[PDB]
Amino acid sequence: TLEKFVDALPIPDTLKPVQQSKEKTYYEVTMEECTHQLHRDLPPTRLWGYNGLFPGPTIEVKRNENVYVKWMNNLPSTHFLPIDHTIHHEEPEVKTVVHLHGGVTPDDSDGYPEAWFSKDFEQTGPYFKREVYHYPNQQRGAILWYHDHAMALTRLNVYAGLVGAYIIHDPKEKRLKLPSDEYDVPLLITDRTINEDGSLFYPSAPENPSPSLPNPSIVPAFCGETILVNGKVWPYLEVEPRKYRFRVINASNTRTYNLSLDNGGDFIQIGSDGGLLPRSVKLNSFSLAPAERYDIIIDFTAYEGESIILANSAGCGGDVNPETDANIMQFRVTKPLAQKDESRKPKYLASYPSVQHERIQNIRTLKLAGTQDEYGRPVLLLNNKRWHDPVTETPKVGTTEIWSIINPTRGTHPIHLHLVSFRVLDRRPFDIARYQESGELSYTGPAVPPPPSEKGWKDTIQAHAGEVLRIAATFGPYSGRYVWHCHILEHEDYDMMRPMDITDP
Ligand SMILES: CCn1/c(=N/N=c2\sc3cc(S(=O)(=O)O)ccc3n2CC)sc2cc(S(=O)(=O)O)ccc21
Ligand SMILES: [Cu+2]
Ligand SMILES: [Cu+2]
Repeated sequence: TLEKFVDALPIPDTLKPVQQSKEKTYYEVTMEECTHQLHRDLPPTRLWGYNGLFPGPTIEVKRNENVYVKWMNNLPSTHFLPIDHTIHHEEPEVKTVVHLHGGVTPDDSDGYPEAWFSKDFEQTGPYFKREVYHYPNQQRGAILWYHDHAMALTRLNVYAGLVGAYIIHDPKEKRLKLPSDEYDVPLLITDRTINEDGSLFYPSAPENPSPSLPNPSIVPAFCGETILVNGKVWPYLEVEPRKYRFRVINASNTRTYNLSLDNGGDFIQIGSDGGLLPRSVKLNSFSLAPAERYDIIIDFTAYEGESIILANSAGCGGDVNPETDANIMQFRVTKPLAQKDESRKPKYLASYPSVQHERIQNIRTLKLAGTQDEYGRPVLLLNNKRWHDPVTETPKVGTTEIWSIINPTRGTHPIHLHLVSFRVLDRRPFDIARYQESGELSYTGPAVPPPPSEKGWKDTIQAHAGEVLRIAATFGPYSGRYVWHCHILEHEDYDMMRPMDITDP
C-alpha cells in the first residue's frame, strides 16, 4: 500500500543531437533494458527504456526542422512480460518499431507495425525500409509523443516503458508568451500494477481462465492499481505561485482519466492533439483517453502555500478508489518565484480552421465491433476486418473525406488516425438493438456538435458507445501505407487496427 506524494516529479531531460547543423538534426535513441525505482518504498523495477530511461527523453524540435532519429533496439531476445503466441502468425519473439504519434511523417518513418526490427536490425518485418527515421516536422506546433508500435506486442512494449514526449515548437507561438522553459512541463501519465519485489505485473491471462485458453493469453483491457506521472508513483511537484503550461499525455494502455483539481480550481485548455485551439477554453474537468493530449495552463498565482491534488474520477473496471486511482499527482505551491511571471493566458490563440474546407471527396461509414475467437476471447475489429485482410480505407492524396464511425459496443474506443489531424463534426445517439439486428441506423436524438475542447484539431478521438461519430480529414501531404486503430492497446493488438493506404494516381 504505497504512500502518496512522497517522490518529486521527474522531468525528463531534453535529448541532445548526435549531430546538428542548420540543414539537419540527427538523433540516436537506443531501446535498453534498465532499472529504476518507481516509488520511495519499492525496490528498483526492471524496465525497457528509450536510452535507458522511463519515460524516454523528451525531444524538442522546431516547426520545419529537418529531423532524423535512428531508433535502435538493444533489447534482450526474450520478453519479461507475458507474450500470447496465438494472436499472430521464423520471427524473433522481441520486435520493436517507434511511432511518432501525431507526426506528419513519410510512411516508411511512421512506425508501421510490420516495419519492426529485432536487436541491431538483425531481422526486420516485411514492411521495413529504413533504420533512420525522418521527421520533416511540417506541421503546426503541438504535443506529440513517441512509443512502440510493433505488431502483436504494442501493449507489452509500451507497458514495459517505451514512451516519451516529443514537442514541436512553432516560433510564431512566441508572441503569445505562453509559460515556457521550466514553466512548461510534460506530464506523461501511465497506470501500472507493481509487485512487492518492485517488478511490473502484467496479467498473463484473464480472471479464472479455462484450461483450454492459451497461456499466456491476451486480455481485452488492463487497469493498473497505481498511477505514475513521468515514471514515479503518485508524485508531487513543487511549483511557483504563477502560470504553468503542462503537456498532458495519456500514455496508458487502457485507462481513461477524467481530471480535476481538488480545490475546485480551473484549467485553461490552450491546445489539443493537433495544436493550439483558436481560443482558450476554461475547464473545471476534462476527459483524457489513451493517446490524447491536452495542452493546458494552470494558474497557481492565488494558491501560494497550498497543496492541490490533480484528481481523477473515471473508473477503470470499477469506480475510482479515493485512496489509489482517484489520485494522479500533487502540486505544492512552495517554490519561490525565480522571476516575474511574464507569461500570458491569452483568449486569442490561433486562426480558426479555414472555413472553406475542400469539397468532400468521399464519405466512409465504419463500424466498431467484436467477434469471438475459437477460445471464446473477444477479438476487437474495425468494420469486421482483420488486420491482414485487404486494405479498404484507401483515401486519395490531397482529398478530404468524412468518416462516420458507428459504435454499437458497450464501451468508448479512442480512435487514432495516423498522418493526419481531423475536425470533429458531431456525435449522435442511435438505436443499438435495431442496428445489431438489422444493420439499420436509426437515430434517437439530434447531432451534437463537439465541445470547445474538440473544435480544433484532433488525431485521437473518443467514439462513445451508442453513438455515431463524424470526423473530417484532408489526406496528405504524403501518400503511402499508414494505419488507423483503437488506441486501447489491448484492443489494438487483437485486432482493432487496419491499414490505411493514401493513394497517388
Ligand atoms: C467543422 C467544419 N466542417 C468541415 N471542416 N473541414 C475542414 S476545415 C479545414 C481547414 C483546413 S486548414 O485550416 O488547414 O487550411 C484544412 C482542411 C480542413 N477541413 C477538411 C478536413 S467538413 C464539414 C462537413 C459538414 S457536413 O457533413 O455536415 O456538411 C459540416 C461541417 C464541416
Ligand atoms: Cu477499442
Ligand atoms: Cu498507431
